[PDB]
Amino acid sequence: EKACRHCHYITSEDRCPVCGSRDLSEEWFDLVIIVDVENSEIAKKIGAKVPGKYAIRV
Amino acid sequence: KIFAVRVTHGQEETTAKLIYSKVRTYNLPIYAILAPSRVKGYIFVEAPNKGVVDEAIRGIRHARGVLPGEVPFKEIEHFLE
Amino acid sequence: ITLETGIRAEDDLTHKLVDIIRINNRLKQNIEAGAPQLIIEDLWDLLQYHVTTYINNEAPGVPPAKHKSGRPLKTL
Amino acid sequence: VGNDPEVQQIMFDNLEDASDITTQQEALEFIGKLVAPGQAREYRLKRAEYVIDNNLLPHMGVSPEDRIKKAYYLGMMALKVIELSLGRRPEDDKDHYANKRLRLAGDLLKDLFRVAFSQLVKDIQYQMTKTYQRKGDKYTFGNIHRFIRNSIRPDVLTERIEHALATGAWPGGRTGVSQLLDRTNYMSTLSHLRRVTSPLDREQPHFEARDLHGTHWGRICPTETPEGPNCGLVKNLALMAQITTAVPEEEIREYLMSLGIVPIEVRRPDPTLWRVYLNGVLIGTIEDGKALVQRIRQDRRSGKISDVINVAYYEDVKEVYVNSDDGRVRRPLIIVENGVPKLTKEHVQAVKEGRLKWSDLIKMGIIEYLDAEEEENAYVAMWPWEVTE
Amino acid sequence: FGGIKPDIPDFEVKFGKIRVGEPEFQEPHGQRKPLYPMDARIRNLTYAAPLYLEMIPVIKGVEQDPVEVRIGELPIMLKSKVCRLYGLSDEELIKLG
DNA sequence: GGGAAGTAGTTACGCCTGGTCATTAC
DNA sequence: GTAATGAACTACTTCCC
RNA sequence: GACCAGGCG
Ligand SMILES: [Zn+2]
Repeated sequence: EKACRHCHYITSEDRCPVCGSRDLSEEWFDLVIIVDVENSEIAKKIGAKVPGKYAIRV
Repeated sequence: KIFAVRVTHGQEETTAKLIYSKVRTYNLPIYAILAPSRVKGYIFVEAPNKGVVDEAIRGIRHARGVLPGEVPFKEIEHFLE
Repeated sequence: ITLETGIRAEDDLTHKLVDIIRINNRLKQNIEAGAPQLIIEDLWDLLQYHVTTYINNEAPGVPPAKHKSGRPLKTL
Repeated sequence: VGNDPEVQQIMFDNLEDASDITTQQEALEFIGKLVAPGQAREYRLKRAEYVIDNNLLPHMGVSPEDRIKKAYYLGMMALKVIELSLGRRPEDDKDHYANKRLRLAGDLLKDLFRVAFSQLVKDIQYQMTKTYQRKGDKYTFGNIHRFIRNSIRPDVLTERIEHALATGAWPGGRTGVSQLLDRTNYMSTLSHLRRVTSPLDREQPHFEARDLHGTHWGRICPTETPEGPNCGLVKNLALMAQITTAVPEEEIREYLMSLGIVPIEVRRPDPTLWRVYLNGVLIGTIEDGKALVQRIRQDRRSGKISDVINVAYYEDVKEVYVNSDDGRVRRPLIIVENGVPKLTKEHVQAVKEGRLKWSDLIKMGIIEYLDAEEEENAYVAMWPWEVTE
Repeated sequence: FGGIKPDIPDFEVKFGKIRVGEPEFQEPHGQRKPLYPMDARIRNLTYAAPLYLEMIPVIKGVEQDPVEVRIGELPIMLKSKVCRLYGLSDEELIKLG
C-alpha cells in the first residue's frame, strides 16, 4: 500500500484511483479516511470531494 | 458530531481498516473515521449520536469503549492541517 | 524467585509499578504531542486509579486490581 | 391474588398508593428512572423492559408474553406474605430436609460444560469473521467444509474443563468442589465416596445449622462428623439412603391435567378449594385432594407411573404437593395395609433362593420410597410385633 | 445455544447432534491408541474421551449437507457406562491390574 | 431535632500432609 | 515472538421531614 | 512464595 505525493491519496495499487499517474513516496505516516464526502464536514474543511483514504503530511 | 473511542495502542491502523470494512455490512450512517498515528490508543469517529457508535463498536475485541462527552472539532484542527 | 522451569516469579509491587510507569509515559507523550482535553482528562483518571490501588488495594468504592490468576493483588 | 374478604380489605388498603395514580406505561417510566438515573429518556424504557424480562422470576421464562404468569406467581407470593401476618400459616423451617436438594456430578459438570461451550462458540465466531474478512469471500465459498473445519481450536474447552476439575475452583466463586481421594485403606475411600458438605462459611458459629434434625433419621449418619470447626457442616450419608434422578416434567404435567384438575387461568382459587403444586409452582385447583393423593399413590403402587413421584398434602392450608425433580434423599419402607405387613415368608424364601430381586420387590408394590415430604403423613412402626391398625 | 451468527453477509451455522467416542490418547507423532486406567495413572496422563459435533451450514437460507468436527475431549468417570471397565469379569480386571 | 439508615471494624494458638501456579495473537 | 491487560454482631456518620 | 483442601492437640 502506497500514497500519491500530490493527491495525498493512500493507494493500495500501483495506480492512484483518482489520477492515472503512478506516483508514490513510501513515507506516509498519518491515515485519514472518509466514507461519504457529501455528509462528512471534515472533507468540507479539507476540500476533498472523493470518498476514500487520504494522508496529510507526506 | 465527533466521538472518541479507545483502542489498544498496538493495531490502531488496522482498527481503522476494519471499521471501514464493517460500515458496509449494515450500512451504518457514519461519515468519517480519524486515526492519526501521533495520538496513541484512541480514534475519532464521526456519527450522529451515541447509539450509532455503540452499534458500530460491538464485535471488535480491540475496541474497549467510547469516552463520554462530545469532542469539539475546535480541539483537533492542529492534526488535520 | 527463579523457578526451576526457567520462568521468573516477580512480586506484585513490581507489576503495579510497571503499570504505573507505562501509564505515566503514555500520558506524558500525549501531553507533549498535543491532544483534546477529553484524552488527558481520562488518562489522568486512569493514573489516579492506578496510584490509589497501588497504595491501598482495599479502598472503599473501587474495583480492586486483579492478578492474571484472578487473585486480588497484595500491596503496601 | 386472592378472594378472602379480609384479604380484599387489605388489598383495598394497599391499592390507594397506586390505584388512581399510575398506568401500565407510567410504572415503566418509574422503573426506567430508577434503573437508569439521569440517563437518556429512551434508554430508560429499554433498560427497564430488559430488567423486567430477564431478572424477575426467570424460571417462568424471559419472553414478554409470560408477564401475566409472572404477575400470578408474584401475587401468590404476596398472598403467602399477608397470610403470615394474620397467622394463617406457621413460618417455614429452613433446616427441614424437604426444603433442601443435593447437587451431584451430573449438574456441576453440566454447568462447567455450559461455560466452556459458551467460551468456545464466541472463539469460533471471532475466528470465522476474521478469516472471511482477511482472505475474502471467494476463499470461504470455494471449500465451505474446509473453511468450517480449520476455523475450530479444540483447546479452549479441554483446558478450561481440566483446570477447573484439577484445581477444584468452580466457576461462580464456589471452592472445594473436587477433592483428592483418600486412599489410606478400604473404609477411608468408601466413606470419602459418600460425603455431603454444606456451602456455609466455617468461621461463623451457625448454631441452628450445626444441630441435628428429626428429618435426618435414615438419611444422614448421626455420629460420623469431623471434630474441629467443620463439626456439623460436613456429614455422611446413611446406609439406607437413596438419591433420586429426574424424569421429564411435561409428561407428568399432562398426566396430572387428565384426572379432574382445572387450570389456574380458567378458575380463581377460593378458600373452599384445594391447591395443587408441581415442583413448587401452582398449576390448578381441585374440589377434593384427599381422594386425589390416594389415587396417585395407588397408581404408583400398581406400577402405572415411575416411583420417583412423591405426593403429600396439608389440610391446614388445603394444598397438595407433587415432586418429580432430582436431588432428594429417600429411604425405603414396607407398606402396611389393614394392620398387616405386605411382606410374607414366601417372599423372603423367594428372595433367598434367587428367583426374586430388590427391583422386583419395588415393582410389585411391597416396598416404596419416601422422601421428607411423604413422611409427614406417615406413622411408622419400629418392630414387626408393634404394628396395629 | 442454537447456532452461530457470524458477521458474514450470507452465512449461518446450525448445530446438530453430539456424540462421545472411546477413551483414547494421541501420541505427539500423530497416532491414536487405546488407553487403560493404570496406564493413565502411571504415565501421569488424563483419562478422557473425544467429543464430536455436527455442524449444518446454511447458505442464503438453505441448509447444506452436514459436517462433523471434533470440539475437544471430556474426562470419563471410572466404571461408568462409557468406561472401558464396564461389565468386565473379575479375572479380566485382574489381568488389567 | 432525636428517629431512621448506611457504612465501618472485628471474629484463639501452634503443627502435619498433599496439589497448583507463575497470559498469548499472530 | 513479544507487546500487549483483561454472617453475624457492635459503635459511628449521615441524614432528615 | 502465595493460594486450596484435609487432618492432629
Ligand atoms: Zn494520485
